[PDB]
Amino acid sequence: TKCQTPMGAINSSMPFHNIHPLTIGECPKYVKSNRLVLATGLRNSP
Amino acid sequence: TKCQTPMGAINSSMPFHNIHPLTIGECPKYVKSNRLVLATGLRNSP
Amino acid sequence: GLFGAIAGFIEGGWQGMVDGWYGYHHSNEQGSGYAADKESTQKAIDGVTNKVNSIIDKMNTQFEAVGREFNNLERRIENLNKKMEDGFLDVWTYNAELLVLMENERTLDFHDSNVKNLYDKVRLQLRDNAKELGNGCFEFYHKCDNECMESVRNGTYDYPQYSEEARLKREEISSG
Amino acid sequence: GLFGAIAGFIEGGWQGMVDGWYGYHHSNEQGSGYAADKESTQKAIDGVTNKVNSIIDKMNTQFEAVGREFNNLERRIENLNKKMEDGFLDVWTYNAELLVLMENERTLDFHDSNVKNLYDKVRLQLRDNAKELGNGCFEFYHKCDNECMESVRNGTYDYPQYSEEARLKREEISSG
Amino acid sequence: GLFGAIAGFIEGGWQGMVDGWYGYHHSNEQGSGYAADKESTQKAIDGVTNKVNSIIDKMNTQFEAVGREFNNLERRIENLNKKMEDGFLDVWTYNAELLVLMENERTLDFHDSNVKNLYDKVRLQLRDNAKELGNGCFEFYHKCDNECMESVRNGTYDYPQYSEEARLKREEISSG
Amino acid sequence: DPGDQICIGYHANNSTEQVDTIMEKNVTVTHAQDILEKKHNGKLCDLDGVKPLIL
Amino acid sequence: DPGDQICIGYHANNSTEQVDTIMEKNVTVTHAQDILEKKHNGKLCDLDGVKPLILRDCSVAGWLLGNPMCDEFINVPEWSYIVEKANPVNDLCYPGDFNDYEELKHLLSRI
Amino acid sequence: DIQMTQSPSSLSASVGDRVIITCRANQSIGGYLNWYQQKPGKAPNLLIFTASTLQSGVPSRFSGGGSGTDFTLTISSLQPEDFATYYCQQNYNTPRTFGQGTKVDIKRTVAAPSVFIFPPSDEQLKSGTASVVCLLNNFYPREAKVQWKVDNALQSGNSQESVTEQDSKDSTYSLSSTLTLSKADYEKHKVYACEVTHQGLSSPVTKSFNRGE
Amino acid sequence: VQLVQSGTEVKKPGSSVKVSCKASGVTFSSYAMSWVRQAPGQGLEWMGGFIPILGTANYAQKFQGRLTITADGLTGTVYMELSRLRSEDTAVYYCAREVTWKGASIGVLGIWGQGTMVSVSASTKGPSVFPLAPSSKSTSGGTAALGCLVKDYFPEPVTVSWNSGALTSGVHTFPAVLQSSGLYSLSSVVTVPSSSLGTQTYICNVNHKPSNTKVDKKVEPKS
Ligand SMILES: *[C@@H]1O[C@H](CO)[C@@H](O[C@@H]2O[C@H](CO)[C@@H](O)[C@H](O)[C@H]2NC(C)=O)[C@H](O)[C@H]1NC(C)=O
Ligand SMILES: *[C@@H]1O[C@H](CO)[C@@H](O[C@@H]2O[C@H](CO)[C@@H](O)[C@H](O)[C@H]2NC(C)=O)[C@H](O)[C@H]1NC(C)=O
Ligand SMILES: *[C@@H]1O[C@H](CO)[C@@H](O)[C@H](O)[C@H]1NC(C)=O
Ligand SMILES: *[C@@H]1O[C@H](CO)[C@@H](O)[C@H](O)[C@H]1NC(C)=O
Ligand SMILES: *[C@@H]1O[C@H](CO)[C@@H](O)[C@H](O)[C@H]1NC(C)=O
Ligand SMILES: *[C@@H]1O[C@H](CO)[C@@H](O)[C@H](O)[C@H]1NC(C)=O
Repeated sequence: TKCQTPMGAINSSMPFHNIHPLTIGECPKYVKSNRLVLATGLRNSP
Repeated sequence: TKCQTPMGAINSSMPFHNIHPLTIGECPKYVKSNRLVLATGLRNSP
Repeated sequence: GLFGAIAGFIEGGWQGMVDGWYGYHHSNEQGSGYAADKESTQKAIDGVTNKVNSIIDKMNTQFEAVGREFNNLERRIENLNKKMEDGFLDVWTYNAELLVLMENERTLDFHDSNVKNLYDKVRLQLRDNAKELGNGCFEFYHKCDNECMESVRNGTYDYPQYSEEARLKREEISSG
Repeated sequence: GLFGAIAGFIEGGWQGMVDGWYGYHHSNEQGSGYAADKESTQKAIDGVTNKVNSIIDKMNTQFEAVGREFNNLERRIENLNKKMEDGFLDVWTYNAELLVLMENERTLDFHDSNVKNLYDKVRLQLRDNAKELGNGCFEFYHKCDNECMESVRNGTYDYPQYSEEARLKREEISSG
Repeated sequence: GLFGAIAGFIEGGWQGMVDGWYGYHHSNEQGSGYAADKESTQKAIDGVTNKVNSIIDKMNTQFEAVGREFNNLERRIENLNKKMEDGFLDVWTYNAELLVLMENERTLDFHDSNVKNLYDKVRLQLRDNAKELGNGCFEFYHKCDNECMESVRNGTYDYPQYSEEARLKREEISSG
Repeated sequence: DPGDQICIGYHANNSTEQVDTIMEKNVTVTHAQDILEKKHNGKLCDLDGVKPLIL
Repeated sequence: DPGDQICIGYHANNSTEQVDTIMEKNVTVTHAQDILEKKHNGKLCDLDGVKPLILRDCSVAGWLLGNPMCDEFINVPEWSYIVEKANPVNDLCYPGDFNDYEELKHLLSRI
Repeated sequence: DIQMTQSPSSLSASVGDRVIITCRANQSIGGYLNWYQQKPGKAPNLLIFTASTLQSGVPSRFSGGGSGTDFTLTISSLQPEDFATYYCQQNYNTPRTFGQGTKVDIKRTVAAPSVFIFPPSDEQLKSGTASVVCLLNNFYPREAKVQWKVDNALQSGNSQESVTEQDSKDSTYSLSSTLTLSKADYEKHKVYACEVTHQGLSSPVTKSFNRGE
Repeated sequence: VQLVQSGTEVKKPGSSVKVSCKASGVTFSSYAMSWVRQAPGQGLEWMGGFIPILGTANYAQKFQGRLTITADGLTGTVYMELSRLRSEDTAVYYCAREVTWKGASIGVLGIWGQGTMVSVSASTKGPSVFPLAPSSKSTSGGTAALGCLVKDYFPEPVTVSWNSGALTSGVHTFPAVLQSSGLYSLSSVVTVPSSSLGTQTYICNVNHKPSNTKVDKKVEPKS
C-alpha cells in the first residue's frame, strides 16, 4: 500500500479521509467528517 | 527600520508579508502565500 | 434558486438533453429536437472544474498529526500535545465542511444564473419578433426554420431580417 | 458574470468614461458624450472600501511566531513547538488565501449586479416610452434633449410628460 | 441589493404587512388589502432557520481552553502553552465573526432574490395583459376581482381567460 | 395559428446523489463527486514495497 | 427614423492588473490592490533608532561568561534585539555545559 | 464531425519574413480554435487558444485571429526558433479534430537532386528477396517524384520512400525510395529504371541498370 | 506541474497496452485530460478524453469499443487501454492536460506529456545488413554513393555508424519505414570521393541492442 493507518491501509485516491489521524506515506488529509460531497451538476428535477 | 526579520528589514505599508515567520517591531502579519491581490474594480474589457 | 430559473419559471428540467447541461428545444415546421448550447456549457465545466481544483488543492498544508509519546510524569505536556492535535484537526474539519457547504450553494446558484443568462440571451435577440410565453419558451411571430433556429443559438439572429414579417403578424393578432 | 451584465448583454466597457465605474452614454440632436452615475458609484466605492477594511482588519490578531530554543534531549517538545507554529501559519495562510479568492468572486459579481440594476433602473423608468434594443441601449420613441437625459440619469424621468408623444410613435411604427 | 428589488425599483417596504416576509398589495373595485405569497415566506423561513442551525452547532468542537500551570524554570513551555491556547481562540473568534459577516450578506441578498423572483412570478404570469409600472406594481388592462387576485397570488392565473378583454383595452389605449 | 417555438432548458437525469447547502439539506443533483474516503483493508501492508517492522 | 439613444456601460481602463477567483484564475480587472509585501533590503538595521546587539562570531553563553575572544561585548550599550549566528565558533572555549541555557535565553528575550 | 483543413500544407520562408497559415473547417466553430507548434521529436506546445489569446511564454511575434470557419496564425518576424510544424485544433465538437499540419521550411536556392541507383546485393539475393534503392541526395525543395520503372513498365504499391529532415549546414533534403521484390519477380525482368521529377531538373532524370551488372 | 507517462512498450499482436499519465507531486487535481496519438511521421489524432467533474470518458469513432480511459480518482492520474493491438497502432501516444493560464480549459491542451512509443510485432528480429555497393559505371566526378541496407528488423531503434565513428561527412542515415510485414527497414548512405574507393576501406557498423545483433558489413566496390 501507499498509505497506512493503525486500522488499515487506504486507496489514496481522494483528497480527504476519516479513518485515523495518525498516517504515514502518501495519505489524504484527515478530517473528522462523516460525509464530504461536492455538487458539480445542477439541481436535479424529480 | 521599523520591522526586522532574520533575512532583512521590511517596511511593508501592506497588512501581510511573507519574508520570514519570525519578526520584531511594528510588523505585518506573516503568511506563506506567494501572491495576495484584492480585486477592487470590475472586469476589464480587452 | 437565487436567480429563479432552475425550478422557477422553467418548472422542470429536460431528460431528453443528455449531451449538455444547458441547451434549447425548438419546434417548427421541419420538426423538433433537443440541442445543447456550447457557450454556457464550456464556461460552466471550466468554472466548476476550477472550483474543485481550488477546494481540493488548497489543503496540502493541512495539519498532519504526528505520534508523540510521553511518560507518567509528563501529563501536562502530553495533555498539551493531545489538545493541540485535536484542535488543529477540529479546525481543518470545520474548514473542510464549511467550504463544501458554501460552495455547494454557490454551485447550484451558478447553474441557476447560467440558465437565466441563456434565456435572457435569447430574449434580447428576438425582442418583439416573438412572444414571451413565460414558461421558458419564445413563440415566434414569424416563420423560423432550422437555419433560423441555429442563428439564435450562436448569437447571430438578424432582428431586421424578420422584423417586417413579425410586424404583420403582431398587427393581425392585436386587431382581433 | 452571475447577473449577465458585465461581459454579457453589454459586450464591452467604455474607455471614454474615466470619472466613474458605471454611467451612461447619450446621443441626441444636441450632441453625444459620456456621463457617469453618482448613486451606484459611491455605494460601490463604499462597499469595496468596507470590504477591503474587513479583510485587512478582521484578519488581525493572527499568529505571531516567537523563536524558541531547545537542547539535544528536548526533541519531543522541540518537534511539538515546530509543528504547532507551522500549523498556525498554515491555518492563517489558508484563511487569508480563501478570503481573497472568495471575496474577489463576490467583488466582481457585485460590480456586475450594479450594472444590471442600473440598466433595469433605466428600463423601468422609460417603460414603453422607449425601445429595449438589447445591447444595453434604449431607443426613445420621443425627443429627449439634454434636460430629458438628466432626468433619466438621476431617477426623475417623467413618463406621463412624453407618454402621448411616445404613444404616437409606437402606433406609427406598428402601422408600417 | 444584488438583485435590485429591496431598496431598488421597489423603493420602500410596507409596515402594513405583518403576517409574512413577502407578499402583495391589491387595489380593485372591491377594496384594497395586503396578503402574502405563503410559499416564498415558508421557503425563506426554512432556509433562514436551516442557516441559523447550520451556524450554531457546526463548530463541532470549538477549542475549549484548559488551565495548565508551570513552575519558574518552565517559562519556555509556559509561553508555548500560552501561545497555543491564545492561537486557537483567535482562530475560532475569526471563524465566528467571519461566518456571521458572510452569511449576513447572503441572507439579505437571499431576501432580495425572493422578492425579485416573486416579482418575476407575477410579471411572467400576466405577460401583456397588464402594464409594468416600474415601481413594483402592475396595472391590469382588464377587470380583476378578489378571486382573480388570489389566482395571481397562488400561481394559477388564467391568461387566455382575460386575454380578449385585455386586448380590447390595449387597443383602446394605444389608439388614444 | 400556433407559431414556431424555441425553448430554453437545463439538464436532468436519473441520478440520486445528494448534497447539502447552508440553507438546505438533501438536495438531489445531476452530477456530484465524493471527496472523502471511508474504507480500510484492515491489514498492515508494506509501505511502497518496504516491509514494516512489526514488533 | 432613428431617434435619440441612451446606453448603460461600465469602466474600461488600461491596466494589466490581474486577480484570482474560486472559479477563474488570472482575471484582468480595472482596479486591484496588493496586500502582500515581498521585498526586503537584506540588512540588519536599528529598531526605531536602537542598534541591535549583534554577537558576530560570539554566542550568548560566551558573551555572558566573558570569553576572551568576545572582548567586543565586555560593556554593551542598550540594544533592541540580539542577533546570534546558528553555531558561533566562540561558545565554550573550555568544553562543558551551560545548565538551563535555553531558559536563560528565554529570559534574555525580555532584557 | 468537423473536418479541419489547413492552407498551405508546407511553406518555405527565411528569417524575418511574415508567415501566414490559414486553417479552415467544414462547420462554423465560433472562435473555438487552438494553435499548436510541434518541433521534431518533441511534444506539441500550445501557442494560441480561443483563436486569439496567447499562451504564457509565447513571444508576441505569434498572433492569431478569425471567427467561424476561416482562421489565421501569423508570425510577424520569423526567428530561427519557429521552424516547426503547426497544427490547428477545434474545441467545439466532442469528436475533437486536428489540422493536417503545416511545416514552415527554411528557404534557400533550388538544388537539383543527385540520383543514384543500387542493384540488389547478391547476399540479399540468396534468401528470396531483392530490394532496389534509388537515392536522391541534397536537393531543395522537398517536393520530388520518384517513379520506378521495370522493363519500361510503371510500378505502384511495391515502393516505400523515406526522407530526411533539413540538414543544419546546406538546408537540403535527402530521399530514398526502396523497391522490394522477390527473387522470382526480380529475375524475370532485365531493365530496372528510376525516374526523378524535381524542380531543379529541366527533364526527368532517369538512372537505370540491368540485372547482369 | 509536469505530466509523466510510462515507458516504451513492445507489444505482441492482439494484446492490450495500458499507458499511465501521472502528474508530479502529491497534489490532487480534477483537470480534464486528453489522449492524442501520433503515427510515426504523421499528424496528431485525438483518441479520447476524460472529464473528472463529469465522471465520463469521451471516445472517438475509430477507437470506441477498443479504448478505455479511466482515472485513479483525483490523483491527477489517468489511464488508457487499447485492446486488439495491430501493427497500425504503432505510434507515439500523448496525454495532455486541458488547462491554460486562465485555469481549467475544457478544449485546449496546454500541458503535454513526453509521449509513449508503442510497437507491435509477433516477436523481436535482428536486422539483415546488405551492402549498397557503388556501381561506378557513371558519376565518376560526382563523388561516390555507397551505403548499407538494414532490412527486416524489430523493434526500434538501430544505430548505424561508419568506420567506427571516423567517417561522418555525408552520412545520411534515413529514418526507418514500417514495411507491410510489420518489421522496420532503414538505409544509411554516405557520399565519399570516387578516388578514395581503393585506398580507404568503407565499413558500416550496425547495432540492434534489442537482439544483440552487431553487424560490420564491408561495402566493397563490388561487381
Ligand atoms: C388559487 O385560488 C383560486 C381562488 O381561490 C382557486 O380556485 C378557485 O376557487 C374558487 C373559490 O375559492 C372556485 O369558485 C373555483 O372553482 C376555483 N377554481 C378555479 C379554477 O378558479 C385555486 O384552486 C387556487 N390555486 C390552486 C393551485 O388550487
Ligand atoms: C497567471 O499568469 C501568470 C503570468 O502569466 C502565471 O505566472 C507564471 O506563469 C509561467 C507560465 O505558466 C510560469 O512558468 C511561472 O512560474 C509563473 N509564475 C508564478 C509566480 O506563478 C501564473 O501561473 C498564472 N496562473 C495560473 C496559471 O494559475
Ligand atoms: C480500494 O478499492 C478496492 C476496489 O477494487 C476495494 O475493494 C478496497 O476496499 C479499497 N481499499 C480499501 C483500503 O478499502
Ligand atoms: C520599502 O522596502 C523595499 C524593499 O527593501 C524597497 O525596495 C522600497 O524602496 C522601500 N520603500 C521606500 C519608500 O523606500
Ligand atoms: C465534415 O466532414 C466530415 C468528414 O468528411 C463529415 O462526416 C461531416 O458530415 C462534415 N460536416 C459538415 C457540416 O459538412
Ligand atoms: C453562427 O451561425 C451562422 C448560421 O448557422 C453561421 O453562418 C456562422 O458561421 C455562425 N458563427 C458565427 C460566429 O457567426
